Amino acid sequence: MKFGIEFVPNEPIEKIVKLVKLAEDVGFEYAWITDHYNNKNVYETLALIAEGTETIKLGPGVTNPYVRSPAITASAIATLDELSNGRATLGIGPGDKATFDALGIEWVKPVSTIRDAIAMMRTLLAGEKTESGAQLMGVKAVQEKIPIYMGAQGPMMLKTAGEISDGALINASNPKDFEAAVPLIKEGAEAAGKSIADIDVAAYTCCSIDEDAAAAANAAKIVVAFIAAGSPPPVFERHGLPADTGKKFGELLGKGDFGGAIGAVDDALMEAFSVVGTPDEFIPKIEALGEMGVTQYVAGSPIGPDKEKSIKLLGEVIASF
Amino acid sequence: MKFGIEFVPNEPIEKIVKLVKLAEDVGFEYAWITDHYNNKNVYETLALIAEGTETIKLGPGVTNPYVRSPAITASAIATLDELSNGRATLGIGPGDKATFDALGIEWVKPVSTIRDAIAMMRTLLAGEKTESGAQLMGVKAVQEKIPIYMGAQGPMMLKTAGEISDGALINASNPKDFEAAVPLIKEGAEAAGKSIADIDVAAYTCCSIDEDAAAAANAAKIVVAFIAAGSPPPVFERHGLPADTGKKFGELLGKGDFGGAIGAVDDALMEAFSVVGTPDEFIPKIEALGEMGVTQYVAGSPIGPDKEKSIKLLGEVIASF
Amino acid sequence: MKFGIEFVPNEPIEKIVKLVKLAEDVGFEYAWITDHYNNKNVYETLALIAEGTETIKLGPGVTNPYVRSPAITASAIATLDELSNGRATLGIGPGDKATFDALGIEWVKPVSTIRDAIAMMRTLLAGEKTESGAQLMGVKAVQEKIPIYMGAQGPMMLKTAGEISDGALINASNPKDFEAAVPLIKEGAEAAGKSIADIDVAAYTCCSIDEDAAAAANAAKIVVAFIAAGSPPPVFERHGLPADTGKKFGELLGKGDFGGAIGAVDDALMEAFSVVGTPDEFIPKIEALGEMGVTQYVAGSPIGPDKEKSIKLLGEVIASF
Amino acid sequence: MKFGIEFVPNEPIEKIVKLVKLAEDVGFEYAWITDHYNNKNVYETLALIAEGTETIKLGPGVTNPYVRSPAITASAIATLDELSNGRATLGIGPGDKATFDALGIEWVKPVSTIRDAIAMMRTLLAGEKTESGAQLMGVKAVQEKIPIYMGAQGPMMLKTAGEISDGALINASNPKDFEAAVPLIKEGAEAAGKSIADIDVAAYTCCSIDEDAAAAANAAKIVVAFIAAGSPPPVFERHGLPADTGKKFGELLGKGDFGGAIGAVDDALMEAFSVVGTPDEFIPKIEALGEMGVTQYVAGSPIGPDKEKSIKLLGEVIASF
Ligand SMILES: [Cl-]
Ligand SMILES: [Cl-]
Repeated sequence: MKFGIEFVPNEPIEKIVKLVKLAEDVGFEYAWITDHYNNKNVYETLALIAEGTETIKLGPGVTNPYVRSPAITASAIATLDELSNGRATLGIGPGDKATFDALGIEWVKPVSTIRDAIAMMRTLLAGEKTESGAQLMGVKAVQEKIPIYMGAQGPMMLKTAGEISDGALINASNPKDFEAAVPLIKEGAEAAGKSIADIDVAAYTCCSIDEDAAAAANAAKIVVAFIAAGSPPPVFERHGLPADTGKKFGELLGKGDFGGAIGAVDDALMEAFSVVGTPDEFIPKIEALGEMGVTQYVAGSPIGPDKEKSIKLLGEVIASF
Repeated sequence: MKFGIEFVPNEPIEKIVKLVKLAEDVGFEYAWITDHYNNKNVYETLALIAEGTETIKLGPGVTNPYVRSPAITASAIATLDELSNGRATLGIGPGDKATFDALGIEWVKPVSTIRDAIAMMRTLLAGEKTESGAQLMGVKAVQEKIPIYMGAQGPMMLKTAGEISDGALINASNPKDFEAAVPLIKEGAEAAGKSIADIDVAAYTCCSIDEDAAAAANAAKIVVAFIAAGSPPPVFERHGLPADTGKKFGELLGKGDFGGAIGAVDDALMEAFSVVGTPDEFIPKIEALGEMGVTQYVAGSPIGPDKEKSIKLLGEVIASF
Repeated sequence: MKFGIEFVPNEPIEKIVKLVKLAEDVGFEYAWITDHYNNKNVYETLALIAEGTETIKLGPGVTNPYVRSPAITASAIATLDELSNGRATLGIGPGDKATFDALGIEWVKPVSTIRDAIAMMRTLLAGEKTESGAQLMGVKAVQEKIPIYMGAQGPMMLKTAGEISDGALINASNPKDFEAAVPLIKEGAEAAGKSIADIDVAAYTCCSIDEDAAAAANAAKIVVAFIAAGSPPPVFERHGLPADTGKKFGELLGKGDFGGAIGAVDDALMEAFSVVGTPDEFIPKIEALGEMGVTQYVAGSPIGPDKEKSIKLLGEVIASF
Repeated sequence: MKFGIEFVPNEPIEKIVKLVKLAEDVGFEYAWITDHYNNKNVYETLALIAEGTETIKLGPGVTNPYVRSPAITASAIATLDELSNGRATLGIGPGDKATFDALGIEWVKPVSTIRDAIAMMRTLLAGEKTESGAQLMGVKAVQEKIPIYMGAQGPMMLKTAGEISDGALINASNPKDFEAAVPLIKEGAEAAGKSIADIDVAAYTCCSIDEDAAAAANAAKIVVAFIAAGSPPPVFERHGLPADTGKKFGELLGKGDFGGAIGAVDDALMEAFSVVGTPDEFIPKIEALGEMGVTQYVAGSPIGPDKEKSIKLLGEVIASF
């Protein structure tokens, strides 16, 4: 089991740099920085992180092919690869409708757009020239092949991730989810003459760890609420939950009733959409994920009540693997 | 007269950082970094430059509204403003069809596209929400109003710059060009109820300074050949140069005959398209630019035979103003 | 040689805007819209064209001092200049007795009227106050000097154009016409202390371009028929055509026998009153006009069998200049 | 009771378009744009407004028969009618001596001049040919009969408005004014075999609405000053005001002492020449106007301290009707 950790560039970058270095120091192998126009620039963040670290792999988790030309993305990743001396990773996903409407961007066929974006980035990152004539000149990747992970939350994306990516960042925290997802990724990989062993199945989980299991659960509630809000009914179906649970949280979060949403979050939901608790509790859960194909466990927001402490606690978990 | 300097991110960023720091040490107030998908990401470069400097203003010179959503650009710029404690600048221009063809981007209505991008960025950078509902959350500009400069090489762009920008980055090095351009910026400024005094007129010059005039001239020739090749007929007429000049250089460069191009660059062309020579020779030329309305002298490529050495020589020049 | 294009606002304004946009895209620098009380309002048309274009100059071609107070004309042009960001032009001619009889307007001293009109508009557009006390208040020109072109089809108008205008819109398509007309403009320019080089001599031609020279010629026949019907004796004399040619076509047209008029149009007439043929044929004819002092070639009605196609063909022609 | 709103084209047209769209969204059914040579062209303004709206009726309020030939006005209205798909209206008045003096136009027989102008325009707008031969050809009205409103501030104009118009735009804000005016309109309509029910009696009021009744009153004072300054003796007598009132303000404004004129405006004047206050206060006032025959309430300048806000407030008032 490999470990990754997520950070949202909504706090001072100098602070994020220190936290990533801490994560590196306790054993995390991957650092994933979210990419959203309303937060700090993901590449300016990653660049400063690269300077403050030495071995952890880092990249956007995930960017998308719409807010920036895939060529600009390839260039930003190659630039990061040079700064980090070969530690860049590239996570890319379809993005979200809310964002694109606010940016006046047409959200046309995400799968094929991602497919085309990756094809172009593969070419550019390889130092090659695309049929259209695009080619990197003043920047060059260090790695022979920078890994490209696809954020995949649906069947077509999962199959596609198997076919063209090196990893899948799946927004899920429970074994049952990967029991359903991995097979799709495998089907895609085989179709491409690849093996499921070639794809790093990353569990992009809602993570909250603390000595106080109660405090841990409380810091994750708001995150789990949005997760539920954004999940299709067949997902609540999979976890033995009410098919309309998501809609419920949708309305609360919609109004802006965060307090009510938090209060609506019970144990059945925490169990379905997050990995929360004490260090000891994380172990069997991560093992269960591993048994379902997860090869990378990503500690996602909120990480814990106190990030610095929680990363230290996660270090204990990593030492157990 | 204020001073700016250009750097192309096609060499190690650590080196660029050292060069901007040096430019800062000798009196430059602005650092302009080029932005092209085929070179290193301009924001990763700018972020590091900010970390390695303390008072110099810095920003892309220039980015464009097509390769990245202007909302991403605003975010990149606000992130830089935070990292730099309010020293960011934002230069933006139309871009070039060649690049966009390679990237599969349609180059629609450049003037209105830039005007719309700027309106959106003004709002986002001000911390406000756009009509479309876009708003910066995890990042906030330090400056109340981050300066936006427009690259303007035509009448419509110059008037627009006077109307909606805080400055115009004009690729011209001779007084006669500004004698013709400033009036248009002034028409725009006045149409917007502003004053020509509210616009920083920046001569984005081809600069080549060296103790050895001949060495300086030689280093700039290839740049002058490209400048001439991309110059519209009115520019030549204005300088008393054959109307065909641009097409001649265009063909010479197009067939890879760089020797011919360089050989065709004479005293007349150097005089019209660059500021080259010894420190003592720079003084009068820059004063002449100031008398035609230029408020910021930008030393652009190649800067000189040796950048580090030339930055120090420009330091002498700056001390003379 | 600069290129202009003429459109009659008797078809959807929406279509006209797109065609002007197309013209702008292929290189035309001027758009001229006719102004007749019986067609769509020229300014509503120009205002929408301004919204749908970016760089092409646009203006009425031509209006007159009788159907609207020159002050109203000044305001309409200044309004257009604001909307177009400094791209307005003002073509104004004496008008014609037919129209003014149908409108109950006394065609009093046309030369003095157009002269006094222009003086008033010059003052108003400059934002100054006339002796009579008129002054623009809620509208202001962007350009420091909006160009005023005079429709000049006779000696006194040509001399006056040279004396007080920035250009002359001459309804002629053959070099012999300008051979005779330019000297008159020159006389006026010199009488005013100006030079013929200060006046844009625009050939307001009957243009019809197409791959098929036969089809091109056929589309212009009806237009030529009318031009002939309205041409004075020295014109037919100049082109070695029967002195009664006008009266002839005048009767065929005055009886709705358009089929007859068209059939009565031969090569000698096509040669004397229009520029028709394939793109290859246009080049020499346009250069021939330029040799006679024409500085702006205006492609006038019908433009071609298919306006859209023809504008594209004229684009090829423009690329040759 | 129907609602109209007035805008003066002395601010960017794009802004006016949005304000009219807002007005349309909150229920206004008519938009009136003033027409003076010293402000932006009314038809270019109306054309862009038509583009940015869908149901509100729009037209000049009011134009006159002196600055443009009635035939030009007819085609301008017909053009607007096509652009808005049958939403054009036509307001016409006699104009003012001071304006025509400045334009060197002979202000003769206003009553018959308007009468003749309307007859001509009804013929042209109907697509028919005048006795003089004038006829629209390249433009055609959409509405079977475009409404023509006469600005009527006196007995003859009111009578005439009843006889030949479809509505009267009366510059008055108090019920007492319409008590005196409507009967004159009725007399004129009956004389023409028409019904007072056929004439839209529009109160072209000085309007100022705001949450703060004081702020509202303050924004309207300067407007009221001019109204009083231009009011005939019978009006002052009607509102128990000094016969000197008019000439007293006329003198102050003539001195350029607007601060004084404003300070001279008391509640008595506000009450006689405007509709100011909070939304709740407008309802009874508009009801009172309705009882006197007013069929359209026009919110004229200043509309309120902040137009956008005030339009929203008027939206509430409209909601009550
Ligand atoms: Cl970026
Ligand atoms: Cl008009």
